[PDB]
Amino acid sequence: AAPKNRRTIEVNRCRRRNPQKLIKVKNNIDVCPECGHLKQKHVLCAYCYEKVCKETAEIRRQIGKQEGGPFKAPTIETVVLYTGETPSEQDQGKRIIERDRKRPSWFTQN
Amino acid sequence: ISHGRVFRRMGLGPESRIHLLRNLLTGLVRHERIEAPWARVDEMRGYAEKLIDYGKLGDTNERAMRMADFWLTEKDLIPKLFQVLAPRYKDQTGGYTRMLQIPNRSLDRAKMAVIEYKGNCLPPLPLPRRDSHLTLLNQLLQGLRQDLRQSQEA
Amino acid sequence: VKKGFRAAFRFQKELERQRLLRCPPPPVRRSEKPNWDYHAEIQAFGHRLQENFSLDLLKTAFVNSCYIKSEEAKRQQLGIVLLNLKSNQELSEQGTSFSQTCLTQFLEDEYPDMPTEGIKNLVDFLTGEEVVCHVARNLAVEQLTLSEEFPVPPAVLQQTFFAVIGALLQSSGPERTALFIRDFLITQMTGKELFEMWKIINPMGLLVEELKKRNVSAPESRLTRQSGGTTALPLYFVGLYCDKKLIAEGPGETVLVAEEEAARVALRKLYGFTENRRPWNYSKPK
Amino acid sequence: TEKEFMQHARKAGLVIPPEKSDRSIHLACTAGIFDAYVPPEGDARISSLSK
Amino acid sequence: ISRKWEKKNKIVYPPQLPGEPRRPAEIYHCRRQIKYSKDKMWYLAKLIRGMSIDQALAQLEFNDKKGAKIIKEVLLEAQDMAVRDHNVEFRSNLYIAESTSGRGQCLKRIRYHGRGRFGIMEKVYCHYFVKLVEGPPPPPEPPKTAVAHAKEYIQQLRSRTIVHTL
RNA sequence: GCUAAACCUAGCCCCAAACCCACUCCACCUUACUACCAGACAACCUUAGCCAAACCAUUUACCCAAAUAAAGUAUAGGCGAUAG
RNA sequence: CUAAGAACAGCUAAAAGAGCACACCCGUCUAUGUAGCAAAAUAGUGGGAAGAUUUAUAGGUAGAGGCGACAAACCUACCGAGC
RNA sequence: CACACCCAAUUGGACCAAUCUAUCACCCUAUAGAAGAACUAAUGUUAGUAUAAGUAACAUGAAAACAUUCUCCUCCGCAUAAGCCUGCGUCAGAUUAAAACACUGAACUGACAAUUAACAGCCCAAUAUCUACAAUCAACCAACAAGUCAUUAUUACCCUCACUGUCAACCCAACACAGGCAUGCUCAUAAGGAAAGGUUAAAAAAAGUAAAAGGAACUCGGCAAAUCUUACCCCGCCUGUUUACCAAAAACAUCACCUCUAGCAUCACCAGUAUUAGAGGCACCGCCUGCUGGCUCCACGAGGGUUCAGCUGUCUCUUACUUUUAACCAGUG
Ligand SMILES: [K+]
Ligand SMILES: [K+]
Ligand SMILES: [Mg+2]
Ligand SMILES: [Mg+2]
Ligand SMILES: [Mg+2]
Ligand SMILES: [Mg+2]
Ligand SMILES: [Mg+2]
Ligand SMILES: [Mg+2]
Ligand SMILES: [Mg+2]
Ligand SMILES: [Mg+2]
Ligand SMILES: [Mg+2]
Ligand SMILES: [Mg+2]
Ligand SMILES: [Mg+2]
Ligand SMILES: [Mg+2]
Ligand SMILES: [Mg+2]
Ligand SMILES: [Mg+2]
Ligand SMILES: [Mg+2]
Ligand SMILES: [Mg+2]
Ligand SMILES: [Mg+2]
Ligand SMILES: [Mg+2]
Ligand SMILES: [Mg+2]
Ligand SMILES: [Mg+2]
Ligand SMILES: [Mg+2]
Ligand SMILES: [Mg+2]
Ligand SMILES: [Mg+2]
Ligand SMILES: [Mg+2]
Ligand SMILES: [Mg+2]
Ligand SMILES: [Mg+2]
Ligand SMILES: [Mg+2]
Ligand SMILES: [Mg+2]
Ligand SMILES: [Mg+2]
Ligand SMILES: [Mg+2]
Ligand SMILES: [Mg+2]
Ligand SMILES: [Mg+2]
Ligand SMILES: [Mg+2]
Ligand SMILES: [Mg+2]
Ligand SMILES: [Mg+2]
Ligand SMILES: [Mg+2]
Ligand SMILES: [Zn+2]
Repeated sequence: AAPKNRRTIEVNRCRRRNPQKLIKVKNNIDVCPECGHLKQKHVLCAYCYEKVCKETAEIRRQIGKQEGGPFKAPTIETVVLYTGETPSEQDQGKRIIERDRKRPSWFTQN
Repeated sequence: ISHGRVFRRMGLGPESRIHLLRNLLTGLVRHERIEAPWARVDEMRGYAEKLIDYGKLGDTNERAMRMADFWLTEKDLIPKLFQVLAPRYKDQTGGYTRMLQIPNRSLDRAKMAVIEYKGNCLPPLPLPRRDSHLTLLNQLLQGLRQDLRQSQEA
Repeated sequence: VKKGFRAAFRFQKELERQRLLRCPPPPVRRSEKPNWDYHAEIQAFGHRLQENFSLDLLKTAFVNSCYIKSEEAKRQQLGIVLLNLKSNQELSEQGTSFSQTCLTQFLEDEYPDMPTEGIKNLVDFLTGEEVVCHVARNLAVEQLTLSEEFPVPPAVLQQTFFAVIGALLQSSGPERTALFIRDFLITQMTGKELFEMWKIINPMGLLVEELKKRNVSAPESRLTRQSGGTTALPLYFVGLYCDKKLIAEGPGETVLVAEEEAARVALRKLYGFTENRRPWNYSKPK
Repeated sequence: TEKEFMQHARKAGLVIPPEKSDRSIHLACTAGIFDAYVPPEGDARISSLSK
Repeated sequence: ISRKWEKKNKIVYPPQLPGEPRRPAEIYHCRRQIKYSKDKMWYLAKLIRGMSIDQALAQLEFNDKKGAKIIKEVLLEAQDMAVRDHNVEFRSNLYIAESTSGRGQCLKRIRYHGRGRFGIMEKVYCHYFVKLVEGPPPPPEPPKTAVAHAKEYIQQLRSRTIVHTL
């Protein structure tokens, strides 16, 4: 089926600029208490999620240098250690992961 | 008409759906925290909770070993399930994993989410925190609670 | 590229017209524009109005105090003989005083029942800033006026207009100048009501005072006609009754508005400024 | 359908004109002062003391 | 081509009199040859039209459209330009005055169809224009109420005359 | 205000005049542009048709060496169209 | 059509223009597709598959014609006469 | 008050835009001359841009330290031949559209680098003179269609390893096209790969799976699907051949039969000679017949009809699920 007549711009504006087609304003945007960057109420902060992944990748790179190959997953717990720290009383019989960097403030030692 | 359907339609079929979740489940056990589309994380979350339930049955249980054998593609993670994850949640009866939403990826603007096993050694996620008890709204409700309890005592 | 100059030339003129519409130039005095001769434009001024003006007197009627002050400052910048030009202050005072007395004479004779305050407002309206300037701008008065700032301010324009009367008053006398006021200032209240020029407050209070002077009892307001009272578009005709005799009837959307209008109708009949009054006699005096 | 944008200009250097050229840039002023002058400290007080 | 929007930033006004009110700062900025449809760009430009500078950025930051990232980059460099070059005291004070998209120079390619047929595909480009005005955004026009409707209707009934007569 | 819109040369046309070009080295008729072995191979011969004749079948103008004139004349021709 | 080459599992059978059945060749039926992946394809189902078979290479026959197990087929994706 | 101022074709007038030229004119005009001399319309030509429409359609397996690993597919792969001719090697780039993406962005631009002969190709002194006996494991046996491979004598001659091909994700199809594409190996891989951009799980549409009881009642027709199934008629002997792209047949060809023509050589027939050759008809055989005609019949058929039994969603009467599509979000368009 082919158009019988050309649709005019006046008809087109009513369809293209209809409120349904228009982008809806979002009212769920709030500032992150930690860094001040913008975030949504039901979504984790992009800036705060990126810093965790940057630190996680470095930790996972240290794991690779200790395992030294695939199919070598340890059967014990893992502990991440930074400069200026010693294994805890509960951190006995676990795999200590050394990081040559100061412990991040948001990363609480447990 | 889809009433009562709980399982989603993913992959290239019912079998490919299992393999997609099996890869996510296997990748979740090895790393204890992965990022994946929200729908696939939510569908895999049920299998992640029940995998620990089979892990608490012990490696001496033949049925529990077969579930671990199938749902863990990499065979080095099977000893980890029965010796690390299962002992960790010994006191717990549920809520082994937490699922949180993350900003949509730039590739296709897909709804993304992160699923992790509780108690991992990875840096903590910026978990959503409720307002402190010292806020103005909480203080008015705290004062109301005290009077109701005090009047209840007398 | 098509050869031809006439089409290209014609298109440039059209573009210039569009440029004017998009970015209009600031207005300029007619004197600065080409084809201007101050001596010739002022001689035709008298003949256009059919008056025997005096060139020496009329040339001093358009000269303003502000223009003289600015012109002297121009010579100081160049250090440059003295000017003996006279401003229109002397002529404006003669014209303004004569015009008010001439208007008072005309209005008091036409409307003997109009109070002195009412006559004062009409003269203050016909000689007002808006009426005088409207008449002045359509008689080529602003074009001949020598002002410091263009366009001529309404206060400056009003003062220059009476100087033309002052120049006319001396040259032609009062009888000839009296027709000049009648033909240009009286004709400005033709399609205008009494209270549209003499704005008043609380006409009912003014009506009560007028009937006391004539020893007439206070009127009683009663509903003569009524329509759509319960709707948002009512019509009330309230009438004023003196000794059970109707003196005026006024319409209005509400009762208070209709009664106020009825008072205005009563005042117009007492003062003789109704619409039915005979028109001003502009025929030549006998 | 094979037409493409005329995006072909590339960055170049403006510091030096082409080499092996007899013409050289003529300079009317020097870049800086040949010998730096340091006015004595407190010369503002000397402004009042004209003598 | 036309590049008037760039020149609209180079106009300098005469110094204001002491009694004259403060003139709001106007900043004209644009990005040319964006590889995006102007029709799709219009929805993003219409969204932030009339908004504050910070409110506009928040809407664009969580919008999934590709132009949202492009427009946000234009607003950041326009906000920086206003303070750096246009003598604007507060960067947040700015609000969006004019925001529209325009057609850009487009390429033409051949899209192959079946049966040896073909169509002419164009690689569409667009321009984005934004104008910033210093000062709080004007309040939105309140919706017309019954009193406003009633007052206008009665005025129409009062302005009617007797037509086709004296 | 975007897309765009505008521009004056490049060169060309028709005449006059005068009769034009092609070896720097190397390669080029074999599968051209390929350094280097018994070949015998050799060129020349009415144009037709469309079209017009309201079909078509005889026929139907095509610079042949001086512009003009004789003259569209003598002649030719289904004595038709037309040719001359 | 000429020159000189190549290919055809397994099984039943027999010295077969034999049977089943891959590679391969063909295109019966149905469906998808109809500016399509495709100016004739796809999926399944089918006919042949040691022979008048299939196929690579080079050469020949040219439009008042060629070639043709005659379908007025084909002769470079409009052949009752190519471009 | 004004008054030439409401017909097709055609005909008669009076004016006239722009342009060039003669002479004027000098913010664009005058009088004349001349002519590529005036476009709301030819499925007009070229170019720009709309409409359909941001629609149809297109695309990237998962996690991750981006080391790697996992899931799945493999009817593919490797090499040569042919073709193509630097066409995912390095580096840099104001870079930036390959039908999405892209910073290292890269199958784009510029520069630089490269494929090394043993393989393959490029061969040979003359003159005479030689060469009946296949192949198939070649030995049996058995053939016809009769075949794919050889020298000697004399004379001349004893200098030596040049030249060219060598890459790739590649060719022919207007494209990075589900097509076309010779041979040697691998016959499931030791090689090569990715059907899903994300989401939702409406209709309609496509493919697939399952189904109570019935089992062709559906329908032009048991088409499709399921099952693995009998008996015939018509036509054509059979294998084979044809309308490349709507007809694969009952049509053509075909052994066999029959008719007609020809007594001969140096380019076809033929290096042949009436048991031959050519031009044709018919379509084996068998029976019957005239002096050419009619039946029967073996197998055979993606030919055209009919039928038993079975089978089944073809149907009574549809339903459920899965996949693609779909709808929504993002990119391209
Ligand atoms: K004819
Ligand atoms: K058949
Ligand atoms: Mg549901
Ligand atoms: Mg094609
Ligand atoms: Mg004819
Ligand atoms: Mg005819
Ligand atoms: Mg056979
Ligand atoms: Mg067979
Ligand atoms: Mg054939
Ligand atoms: Mg036939
Ligand atoms: Mg026929
Ligand atoms: Mg052809
Ligand atoms: Mg008439
Ligand atoms: Mg003319
Ligand atoms: Mg013309
Ligand atoms: Mg036109
Ligand atoms: Mg047209
Ligand atoms: Mg539509
Ligand atoms: Mg779609
Ligand atoms: Mg894919
Ligand atoms: Mg060799
Ligand atoms: Mg592999
Ligand atoms: Mg899907
Ligand atoms: Mg999709
Ligand atoms: Mg059933
Ligand atoms: Mg039936
Ligand atoms: Mg069937
Ligand atoms: Mg047959
Ligand atoms: Mg037989
Ligand atoms: Mg057959
Ligand atoms: Mg066909
Ligand atoms: Mg065929
Ligand atoms: Mg067919
Ligand atoms: Mg036959
Ligand atoms: Mg039947
Ligand atoms: Mg039956
Ligand atoms: Mg059901
Ligand atoms: Mg879309
Ligand atoms: Zn944050």
